[PDB]
Amino acid sequence: EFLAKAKEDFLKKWETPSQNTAQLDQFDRIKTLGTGSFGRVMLVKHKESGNHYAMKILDKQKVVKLKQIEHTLNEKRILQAVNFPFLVKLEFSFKDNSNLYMVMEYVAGGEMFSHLRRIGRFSEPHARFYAAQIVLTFEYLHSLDLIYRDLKPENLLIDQQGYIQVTDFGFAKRVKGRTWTLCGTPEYLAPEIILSKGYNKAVDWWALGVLIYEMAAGYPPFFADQPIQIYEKIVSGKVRFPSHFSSDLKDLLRNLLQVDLTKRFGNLKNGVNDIKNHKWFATTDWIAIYQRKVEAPFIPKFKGPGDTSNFDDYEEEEIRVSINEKCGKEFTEF
Amino acid sequence: INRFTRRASVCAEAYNPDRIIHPKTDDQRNRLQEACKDILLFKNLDPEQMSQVLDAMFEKLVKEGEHVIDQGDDGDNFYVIDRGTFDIYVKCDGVGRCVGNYDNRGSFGELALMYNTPKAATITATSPGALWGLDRVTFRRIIVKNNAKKRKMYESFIESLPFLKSLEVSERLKVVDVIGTKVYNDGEQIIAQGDLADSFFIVESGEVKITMKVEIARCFRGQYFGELALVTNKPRAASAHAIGTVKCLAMDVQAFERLLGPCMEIMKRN
Ligand SMILES: Nc1ncnc2c1ncn2[C@@H]1O[C@H](COP(=O)(O)OP(=O)(O)O)[C@@H](O)[C@H]1O
Ligand SMILES: [Mg+2]
Ligand SMILES: [Mg+2]
Repeated sequence: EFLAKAKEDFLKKWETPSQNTAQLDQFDRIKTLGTGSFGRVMLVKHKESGNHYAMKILDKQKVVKLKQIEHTLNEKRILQAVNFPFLVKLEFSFKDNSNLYMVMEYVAGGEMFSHLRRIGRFSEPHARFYAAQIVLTFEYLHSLDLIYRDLKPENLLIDQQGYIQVTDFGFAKRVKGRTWTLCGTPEYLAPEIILSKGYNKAVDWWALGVLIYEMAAGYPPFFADQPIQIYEKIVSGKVRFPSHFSSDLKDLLRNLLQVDLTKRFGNLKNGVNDIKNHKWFATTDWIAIYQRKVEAPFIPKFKGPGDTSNFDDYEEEEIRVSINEKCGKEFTEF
Repeated sequence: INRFTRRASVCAEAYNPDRIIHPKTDDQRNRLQEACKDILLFKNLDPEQMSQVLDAMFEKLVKEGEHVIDQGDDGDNFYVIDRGTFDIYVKCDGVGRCVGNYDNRGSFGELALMYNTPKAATITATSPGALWGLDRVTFRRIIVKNNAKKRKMYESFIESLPFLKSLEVSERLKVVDVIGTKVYNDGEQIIAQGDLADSFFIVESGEVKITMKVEIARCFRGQYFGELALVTNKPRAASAHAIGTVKCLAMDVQAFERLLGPCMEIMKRN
């Protein structure tokens, strides 16, 4: 019962979105946290509050040149207009001559990708703790008719509390009918996307399969060095499970990694419950997880405010801002 | 390790559904067609989706030593060889190395049909040849426009069923996602008079003929049948046969119920 409010609290935000709520000179460009295109998340020192944040930088020209304008307003409209424990909180957004900027709550834990490769693989219970969180988020998201469409360890951050934060909404979209864009990450694409069938929520769930398989197995289920070959394997759906998988696990996977939509978990009559109620999730306290009254497997090792020990290092370029507005027409809705 | 390399996202140009014909010889067609059918993006398409795409594939012919495509030089173009011979070489550094051959057959660059991916080798024409290109955007469009059309409205169909009026739209869409196809040929039997009724059909084109042993009914495009299969599994009322060349939609019911529950639970709604 509580939930339905979420919806309204969202619709409100969504039609009348926060617009321009700061400018570059209130933060101190500390360190590059990540490169994209274009690109380059920065840890920043906010001058007054001293509060620390992460600011996604976006060169209007690249986006524009890479036919990515829609995806970008999508990212933002959506992302201010939403609210969840495991969704990254957006503090300010604004623009200038050259760039687009989004300031989110800085998640210091680093990437689950980072951890995974380093560590090797996750214990079922360990993976299960993350998985649980993702399940919930997708639930809340689909409730509002939003798909994420870009699940992967590289897009999942850990907070100091050991919990998860979903990170890159560049593909998130509000879809009521059925949408058509071929995007995501090769290793994580649902067959219906590969094949230009048109789709909605089930693609998110397929992704869920892939993620869990990767967490526990320490690698993804569909693999090759040539992308097409990955795709081929995806579209047949047939996948080996590593020797060391609980029976309860291999089962669940078979139900998420279902090419047959009439069979894929998440897309069925009882929708998402077929999942929460699945046996693997037995030990899972969904009410408790929500509130974060569960204890995290792993705690990121953090030192002091604004530590970036958990992130890789890139070579810092300096932010240039043209004397001339660029692509201003295009990003007005921003 | 480089298991530590991140997996970058990929994305094609968009298109929401809400003319182009390059000419070629009867032969030329069959040849290309059977050159593509084994390719992931082509193994699938219904013969007209297939057909609109041969249509869309343009002719490019080349002077010898012409750079058919250059390594690093872009890709939204996939090419199948019609005629000609070809050298392949890649400059990995540094070293510049002939790799392999193409002798009047073969294709390359289909990944370009999904999202942009810069050719990895340079293809040089050894001698006079010609090939068939296909841009990505032109292709996504053909394929999407189609399913979009050849999906909603399948629907005047699904929602033309008196058994299904009480569905909500999303639920109907769920069914559109998965409903399958069957082409039947004149005289080939569709439904048998005694078989475990497991699915309902809708003539996409042609006509079906239901009979009990003397013709009880005849179905044309738009109309359904074997519908009782939704409410009662009991053995087939009658039999269905193909008058001419008929194409039908086919929905196995177990499948159906997994998605929406028992059909009757739905009728009871309102
Ligand atoms: N709030 C944040 N806190 C800390 N690091 C972040 C945050 N947001 C993004 N990053 C870092 O930036 C990287 C890329 O961000 P992302 O939004 O995925 O950009 P893109 O998808 O364009 O590559 C992430 O992998 C992460 O390491
Ligand atoms: Mg990303
Ligand atoms: Mg992105």
